[PDB]
Amino acid sequence: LPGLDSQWRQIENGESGRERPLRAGESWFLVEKHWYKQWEAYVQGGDQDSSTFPGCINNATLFQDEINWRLKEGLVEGEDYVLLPAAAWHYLVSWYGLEHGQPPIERKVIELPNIQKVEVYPVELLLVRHNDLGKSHTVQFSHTDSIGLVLRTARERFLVEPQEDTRLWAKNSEGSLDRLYDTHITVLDAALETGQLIIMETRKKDGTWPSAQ
Repeated sequence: LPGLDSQWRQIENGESGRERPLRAGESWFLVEKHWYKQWEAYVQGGDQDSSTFPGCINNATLFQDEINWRLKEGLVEGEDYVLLPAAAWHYLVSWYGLEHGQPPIERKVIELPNIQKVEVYPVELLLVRHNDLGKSHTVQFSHTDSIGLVLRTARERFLVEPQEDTRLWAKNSEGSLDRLYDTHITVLDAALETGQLIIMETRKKDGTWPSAQ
């Protein structure tokens, strides 16, 4: 079997383990809480031949029935079980092995229906140009609005000619900066907050961008 650090990093990393975002169609598996916590103790224990060896995966307290292997109901994530992506699960099974007679507990990700709601508190943003950070335009956007729309909005409110070249910057929190190069994601997909600063940047006649020398 791989090293402890190898197992841990293979199970707990993002996009290859537990910290994978939920994507529609992807399969996830269940591991009983105590077994997983024992595995965590073993891997983080600093010894491979320790007595904290979890052994075969055991989800006996998750099944209502031993004959049909029907999942118990009312089980909560974090309390009774822990979810593992297909990859990490397969690795665990290849390493420690599933208990004999037991089926893998597999479920899939689904996209819940779109809930409608009245947006009482829109994202109030202050639109600002690179050349004048004192001269601003306060505009309200929706959480579901696209960043391209925000770009066009800043372009409209500051009346910039189409021959001119513009880019979008976002001032996360109070000081932190982050470039906004994606024009196909929503405001909610941008971590924008009310009162935040959005800096629209226009290329100079030199062919240079104010941030790029």
